Amino acid sequence: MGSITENTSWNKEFSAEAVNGVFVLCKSSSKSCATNDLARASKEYLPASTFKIPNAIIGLETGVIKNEHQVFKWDGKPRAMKQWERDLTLRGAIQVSAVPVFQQIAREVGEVRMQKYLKKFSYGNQNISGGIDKFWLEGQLRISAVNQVEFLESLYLNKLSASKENQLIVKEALVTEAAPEYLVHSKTGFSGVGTESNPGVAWWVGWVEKETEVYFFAFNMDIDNESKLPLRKSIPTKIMESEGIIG
Ligand SMILES: *C(=O)N1C[C@H](NOS(=O)(=O)O)CC[C@H]1C(N)=O
Ligand code: NA
Ligand code: NA
Ligand code: NA
Ligand code: NA
Ligand code: NA
Repeated sequence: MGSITENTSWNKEFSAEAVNGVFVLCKSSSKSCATNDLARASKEYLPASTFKIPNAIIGLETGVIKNEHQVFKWDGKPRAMKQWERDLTLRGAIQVSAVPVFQQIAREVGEVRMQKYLKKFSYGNQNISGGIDKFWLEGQLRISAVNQVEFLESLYLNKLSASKENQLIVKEALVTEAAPEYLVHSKTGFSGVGTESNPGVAWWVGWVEKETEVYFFAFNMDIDNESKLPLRKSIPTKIMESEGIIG
């Protein structure tokens, strides 16, 4: 990362909702970032479903995902969300956030190759302890909002230690809004409601391409009640709108 400046006026959008969280927003052309909370911007949290981004790249790199058009077939047995009970493409599995597809990717990648690529990607604390299929869900892996924006900038630039083709495949799978001069790539996550005195984490990370500028973003918040989940999009959206970053 370049420079980061704390702007505590952005806490307005958090206090209104009694949210403890952080937003990091970086403008590519000026090599500068801003945050409501410098200390929290570097604090590391479970990646939860945001881990689909590195995991998809790693699955392609290792050949476990055979190519961009692989279909992940449903075995017909119960899955935890109805939206996952179907065959899915790579983009569909990312977009509906189908955990079992990505747990099996991780199993097939295996611990040695997973460790290798998280070290190459400088991905968080790089700690894959807790089981090959769940280290990023309930194990020891942790990543900060600063590190998310660094990782996403590298992906945007095709500068991760992976083929350019595999980075491009994952990028199209992450498009969530497309207009002529406005394109958003993004991914949500939610580790759960935590335990007593130990909240869960909710995430929204991504980047916005508006005309010839690019803005990288990462939001996280403590969460202990699922009713608060939409704040992971609404608070960053309000901040980005106040910065003029909008269709
Ligand atoms: C990822 O964090 N998970 C899978 C699924 N993601 O949907 S989200 O991106 O809208 O948060 C549901 C939540 C979570 C999980 N249960 O593991
Ligand atoms: Na920057
Ligand atoms: Na955490
Ligand atoms: Na437009
Ligand atoms: Na909380
Ligand atoms: Na604001």
